[PDB]
Amino acid sequence: SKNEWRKSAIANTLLYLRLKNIYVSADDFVEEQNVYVLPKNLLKKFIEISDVKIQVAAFIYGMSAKDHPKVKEIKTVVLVPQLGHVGSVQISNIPDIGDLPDTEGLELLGWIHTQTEELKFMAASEVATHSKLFADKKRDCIDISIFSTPGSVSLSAYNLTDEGYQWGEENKDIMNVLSEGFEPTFSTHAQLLLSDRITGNFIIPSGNVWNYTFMGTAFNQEGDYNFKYGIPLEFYNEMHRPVHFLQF
Amino acid sequence: VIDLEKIKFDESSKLMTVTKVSLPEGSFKRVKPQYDEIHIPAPSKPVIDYELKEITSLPDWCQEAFPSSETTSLNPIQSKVFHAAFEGDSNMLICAPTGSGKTNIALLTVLKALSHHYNPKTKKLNLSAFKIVYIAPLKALVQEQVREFQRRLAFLGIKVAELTGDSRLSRKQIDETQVLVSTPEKWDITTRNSNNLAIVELVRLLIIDEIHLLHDDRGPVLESIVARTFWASKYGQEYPRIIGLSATLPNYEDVGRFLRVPKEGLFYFDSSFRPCPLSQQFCGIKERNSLKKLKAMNDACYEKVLESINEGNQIIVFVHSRKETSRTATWLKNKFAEENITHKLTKNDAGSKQILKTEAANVLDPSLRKLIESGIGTHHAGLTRSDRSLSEDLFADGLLQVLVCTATLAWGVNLPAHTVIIKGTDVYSPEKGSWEQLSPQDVLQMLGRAGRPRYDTFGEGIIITDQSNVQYYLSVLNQQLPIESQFVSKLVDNLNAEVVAGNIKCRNDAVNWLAYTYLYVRMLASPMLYKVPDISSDGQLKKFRESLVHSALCILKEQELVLYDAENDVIEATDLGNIASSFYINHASMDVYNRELDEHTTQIDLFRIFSMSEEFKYVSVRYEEKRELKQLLEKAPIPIREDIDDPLAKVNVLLQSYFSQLKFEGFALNSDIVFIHQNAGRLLRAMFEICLKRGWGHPTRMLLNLCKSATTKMWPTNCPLRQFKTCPVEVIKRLEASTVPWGDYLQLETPAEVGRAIRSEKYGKQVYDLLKRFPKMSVTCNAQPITRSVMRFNIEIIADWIWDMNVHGSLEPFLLMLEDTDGDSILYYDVLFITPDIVGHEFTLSFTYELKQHNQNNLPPNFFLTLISENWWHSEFEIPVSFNGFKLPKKFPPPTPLLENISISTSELGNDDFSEVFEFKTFNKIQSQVFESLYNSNDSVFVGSGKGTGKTAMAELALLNHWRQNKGRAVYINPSGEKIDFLLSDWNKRFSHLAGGKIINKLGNDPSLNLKLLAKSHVLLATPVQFELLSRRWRQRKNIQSLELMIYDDAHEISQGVYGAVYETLISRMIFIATQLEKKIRFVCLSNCLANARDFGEWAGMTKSNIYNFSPSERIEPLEINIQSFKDVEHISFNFSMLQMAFEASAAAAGNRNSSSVFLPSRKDCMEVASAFMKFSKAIEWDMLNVEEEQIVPYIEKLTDGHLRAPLKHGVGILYKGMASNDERIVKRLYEYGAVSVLLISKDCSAFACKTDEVIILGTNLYDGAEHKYMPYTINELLEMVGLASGNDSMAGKVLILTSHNMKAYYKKFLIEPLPTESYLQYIIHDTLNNEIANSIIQSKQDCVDWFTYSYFYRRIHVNPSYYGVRDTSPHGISVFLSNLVETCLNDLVESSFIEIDDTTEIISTLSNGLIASHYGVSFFTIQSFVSSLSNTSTLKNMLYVLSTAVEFESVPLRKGDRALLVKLSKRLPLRFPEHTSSGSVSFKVFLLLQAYFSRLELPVDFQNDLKDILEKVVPLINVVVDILSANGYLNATTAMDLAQMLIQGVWDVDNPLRQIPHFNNKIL
Repeated sequence: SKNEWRKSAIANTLLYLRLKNIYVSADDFVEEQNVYVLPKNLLKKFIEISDVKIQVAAFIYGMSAKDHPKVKEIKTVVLVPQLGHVGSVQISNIPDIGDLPDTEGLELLGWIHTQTEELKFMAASEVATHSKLFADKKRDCIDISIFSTPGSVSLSAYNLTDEGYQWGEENKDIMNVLSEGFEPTFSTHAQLLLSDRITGNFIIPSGNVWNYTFMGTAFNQEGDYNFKYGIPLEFYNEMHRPVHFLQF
Repeated sequence: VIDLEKIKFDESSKLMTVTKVSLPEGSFKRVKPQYDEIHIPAPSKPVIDYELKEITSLPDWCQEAFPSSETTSLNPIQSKVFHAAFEGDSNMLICAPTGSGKTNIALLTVLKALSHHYNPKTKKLNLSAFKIVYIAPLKALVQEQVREFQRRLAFLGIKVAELTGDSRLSRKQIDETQVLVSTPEKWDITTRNSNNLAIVELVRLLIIDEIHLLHDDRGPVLESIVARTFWASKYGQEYPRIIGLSATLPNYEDVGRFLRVPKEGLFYFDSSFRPCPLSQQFCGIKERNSLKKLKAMNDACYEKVLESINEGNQIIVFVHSRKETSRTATWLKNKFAEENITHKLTKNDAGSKQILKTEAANVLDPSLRKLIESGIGTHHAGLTRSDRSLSEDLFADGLLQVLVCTATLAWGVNLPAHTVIIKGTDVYSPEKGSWEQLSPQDVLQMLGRAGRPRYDTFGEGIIITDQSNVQYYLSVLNQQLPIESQFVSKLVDNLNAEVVAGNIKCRNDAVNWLAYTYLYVRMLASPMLYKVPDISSDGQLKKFRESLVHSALCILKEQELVLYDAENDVIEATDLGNIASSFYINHASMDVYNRELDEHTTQIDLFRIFSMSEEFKYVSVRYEEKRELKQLLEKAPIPIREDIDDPLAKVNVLLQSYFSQLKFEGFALNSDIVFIHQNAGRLLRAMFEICLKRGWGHPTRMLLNLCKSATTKMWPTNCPLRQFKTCPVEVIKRLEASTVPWGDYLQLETPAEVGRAIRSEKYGKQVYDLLKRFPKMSVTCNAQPITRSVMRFNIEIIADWIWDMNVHGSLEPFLLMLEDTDGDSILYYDVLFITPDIVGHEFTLSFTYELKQHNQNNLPPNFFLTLISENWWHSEFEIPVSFNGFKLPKKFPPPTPLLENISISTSELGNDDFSEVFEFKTFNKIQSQVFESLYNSNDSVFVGSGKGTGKTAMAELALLNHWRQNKGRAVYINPSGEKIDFLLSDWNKRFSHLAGGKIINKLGNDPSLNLKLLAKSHVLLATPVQFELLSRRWRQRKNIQSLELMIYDDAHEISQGVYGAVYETLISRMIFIATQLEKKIRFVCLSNCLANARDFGEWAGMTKSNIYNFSPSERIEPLEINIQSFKDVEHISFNFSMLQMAFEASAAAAGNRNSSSVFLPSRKDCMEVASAFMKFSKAIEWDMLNVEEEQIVPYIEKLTDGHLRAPLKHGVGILYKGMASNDERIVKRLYEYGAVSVLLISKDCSAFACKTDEVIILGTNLYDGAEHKYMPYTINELLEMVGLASGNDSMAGKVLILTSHNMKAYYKKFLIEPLPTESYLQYIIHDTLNNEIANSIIQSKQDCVDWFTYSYFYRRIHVNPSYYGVRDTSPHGISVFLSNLVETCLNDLVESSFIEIDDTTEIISTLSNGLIASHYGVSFFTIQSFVSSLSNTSTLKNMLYVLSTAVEFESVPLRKGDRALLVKLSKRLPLRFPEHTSSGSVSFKVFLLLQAYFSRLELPVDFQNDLKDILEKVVPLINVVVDILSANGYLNATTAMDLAQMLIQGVWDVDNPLRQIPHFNNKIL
């Protein structure tokens, strides 16, 4: 089919229904270990703008609590310019949000994304793109994998260890002929707790648009962009799709 | 329960209630192969028994109302009606045949209406308090009549207008016109919407053209209007001149009883009185075949085209569709080329075919190039205007022998012809998704172009129709078609509208409402046709009306339009009902929108929701169209889940097609898409309003842009340069395909970069101007937590573009929307109105949001404040709010309730002489409580007691104690001047001679006098600034520290802006003095109810034991406050409903011996409301003076102000600022005597506390030219107003506050829970800091912070660091804030040479400018302005102008539209205000009024008070001017002095030295 986008664009309308059933996939809680808190308000909007078919990701920023520094409260997210695929995604560099206010103390905690599949470990593409950029900047960054399957969604947070960084770094090119060396043991289950008390917000691109699946011809994966506070757009928002309107 | 379907007429298009038709003799039927020709001869001329009025027989003032006519006389129809139509003023109904010259008939009545406003001797006409309205079926005819009524009545000076009903903003400026011509719907919407009720009373003439539409689908509207007129008259008692123009049809009888027409006005004319007798011929086609009917019509047409033309005259032909006119033209052209082409060629080849071949030969571009040369015409609604003009001009001049045209010609241009022919008749109607026969009105209107009165002896009409129609069009054209009501069809809608207006609250209201409908009368006249079961029992149709009313009302109930208690009979309109009525939407659609529209709704669903509307009920998806549609549906830009064989999809497709402005070949598709894009606007607007009222973000956000796309034919993906009517064609397409963000083009601040961006030098210079003319703004805002549960938002906005009137128009509205983190829920919304003269002039705005209980406990990250243009693309700009972290104030602690007291007496006072002061042996309840700590204790003491409880008497005790103990000098502080003025006149009558004391007040205008007054008196009264002006040099003035008692009355105003900041500074100083000089001072603070008094107490060094603070609900008497919210008033003073409400409450109060006092925004309003009182009272039962009509006459002879004559004469007292002393005495004393229970008070006179039994507050908004909008009342003003309530003994004091929706919550919130007192001190830091530096009190940076520790600001900034902009909530952060604050201030001070910082600890010392500032008490910025403006070359004028710019004048009023008065004065005064500064500023007003003062020019009542206010603040300002000048060694100082004299004696220093002498008039001089 040539008009793939239509079905999906109609389909992902009801993503808010998939939020009527959410699973907090958390294992044994350890007091000594650090723990991440996720705002519900971010999950709401981040999901209801995503897609049933194409993968989408964003960066997460937060900071230590006062009463216990080991508790990492995610405070905000960043939708960078990207070009998604099914199961995989081409996202850009770490945001340059030094310009914006309240950016003093906003610690990059990792990233968060939809999952077309339903695994219990970081995927080779995930380990790859995670190892890219994050490896030689901060190995303490985490990966929040969200099962976006129809009917209901599920959140699972993972912490990539040296094996995936080394394997990913050695994998200088996402070779379709490799897919070897990675193992379910590369990732540590990081406790992720969902909270509706804490509230978070979005940092969007200056030009509003963040999805370049229709603007891919001009998409620069490796470039610097200026950002701003605001409210995100849907994956198949009319601004993401200039092409279709001018085709008359 | 009733079936509405059963009641409406089932006969469809044929409302033929009688198959039996009657023809006149002479008519006959001729049978022909393809058709039957049934023809009727032209009617005989009538024999009138009246002589016609000659054009010159008319009155003088109207001779030009009738042109130098060809006959110079009224025709029979126009002559018979003349009596009642011109000399009488009776309502009437004139039913007359085709083309009766309605214009003149209207003009007669118009001229009559003009009579009783024309002044007796004055040869001029009051064009005020007088309006007239003309209702016509279609907009075309409306425009035609506007044209025919504009130049026709120009000589009277009257302005006419087409009611721009396509703009709800263009209904404010419409008031300059007297003659309104419009459609029924625009008028219905206009009259229905309450905001326009203000100007409805003004109308006194209503002409309804083509009333016979009552039988048509539009009828219910006309019926609704007429019903509206005779329904909510209420106070009015006068019904406008009701005049109806009709065609001759039966049931004219009933229309009479409908329109209230007596026989003296009821007229009826038959075909005989036609100005040009019209012959009839009916062609009845007999074909069974489809195509063969095309030739049936064509052959029958050609038969009649050739028939008529062969008889030497012209013809006109109407077609059923659009392009059909050219398809018919081609057929006829070829049919003659086949044969004759001689009769249509020319009437003289030598003098007609010339022009036909020469100038009448075509220059125009369409195919008409060939057609026009055959002697034929085509008036298609779609040709170029010029083509149409040059085309019709050919038929007019006799060249073209046949004109084929669309229906539109019958409505617009008046182009008569001898013979008219109707082809087709069966026409398509998208509303029904099918075909129907041509409507009667269209037929009549078309025949309205038959014949030529002056040229022809007879005209002729010919119709081509099917034999199935035959009798119908005959019944139309021979007085058989009945006029039946269609009201039922929309009854539910018109009922809803009335319920919204508040005109219906129970069934019987609707029952009575229905009595003014045509339906009602026609049901009475004929129950068997409207299917009434029982008129036998009900004969008046009461029961039936009740049933019907309930039957509709419960539908409105179940659809959530209105709320209805079926059993107990009570009705209440809801939001949906208001939206339904005010946006003119059908109930069904509203229901659909209500039920289908989710909060989660996204773009794709909205189109489907749109499609499901009642307006698209019958949208049939014809298979013929299926192919062409599917081609679009496949490639639509917005997904459509509906299948190709489904109406919803068709509608969606066609709308989305319209948004891309596509072309269709099929008529069927085109008519439909036309209809769609026609109704889409109001439908979408309704949807938007709905989504907004529900507080749903994305739906409204999207829908707005959708409405914009709906009107602008463009998607958000297109560039807004497209939106300009004057724009570069080739440039935009290069931008649309650039992938470049559009917003990036705006900051191209040069035509070069523009030229680069668009790839063109030529067009760069053009588009550059458009970018600089594109609506764009820059905004910034912050959050301010008043209290835990309340967050205040403060915004500052600048509009940045060049107002090119040509495109922008008079106004640019903007949607302001405060929303949550997600952008889902809407927290607050408002509409900002950007006018020309506010652009570039950035300004501020603020509003209240009660913090979400969720967020109140857990701080959210940020809110979003978005601003978007209502009609301009990509103007949208949004920003976050607060975010950076805030500490909400801790929830208020409890007040201090009062334990039981029937205690304290005058005998607890030591001296018996003191007991004779208070008189009333008992002490007031709340007053008695604090006695011990006031009369006995010598401690610092605070009393916060509700205003009206008696603090005034409390103040006296402190003095009595201070006196009996022989302490020393006593200072009474109070910003309320009136109270000081009274207290001086009061105290020395009760206190002076009882213990040897001298009491005297103070005029700050002379500090030197005041100092001596201080020294020379035992106790004194002063305002805060007045005494502060002395205290600000306590170091030197010994008699300051000699003080021991200071009373601080109404201290609550230490937050009341700058004067309050000074007030704070004063007591702060006195504390600082008590400290630094060790000798303690007693502070007695008296205030009204406060929040956390603790800070205020600790601040003033109060003994925490005696810092009493009671709540508002602690009143010694009972107060019952009413508050009512009204819609669409938050941006104006008040409205009619509030006025009515107020007077009802007032008169009702007066009826029970409880006199009422009404507060209004201004004198103007008082006068208007006085007149309103006179009309209101003089039309009802309660209407008295409240006293004898005889005994009161003498006081009418006290007219020291004429304005108060006739109003007060009828029992309404007035009070305003600037009132003469005698007047105020008289009126107030008369009020107290009970001579009038209705008191009207200007807000300004809140100071004149005329306490009463019941108080009313009419409006809470007052306009200010400073912020360029309406400003709302605040807690203090309103409270001071409220305090005036004390019912006679047992009676409860009653308060009525009328306001807007946006304010009611706030008022009810803060009137019961007093608002926190914050410090304004932060704004006057430069002044106080500089002053403290001046006296060498503060010498080092540290000493600044040291000084700050004594202020309320310092103690209050710690308990709410959020409010004051503190960067860090921590105390550390606060100290940092103070440090940074002081540092910035000191740098700012040294920047303009106010101080000098001697470096190293460092030491600071005052300099000239600052020393001046501190010496005279002038604001830092005023000094700065003066220094950089005064020069050694400056003259007297320049010094005046420089003076007028002082900051101290910002407190001077700037009334709405006063500029107009200032322009009038500027022509009487020689000195010219520099043109390079805004004349919308107060400096202009000051500059002119000071001249007016110098010229002793006669001024208005407002300007003189403004003048007094201005003059008050001049003396210590001119001294600053001259002292600035004399410091630099500029001799020009001697000028500024010469100015100073003029200011004191009120005269130019150029006049006779004797003019400055009192009362030396010109005679003496």
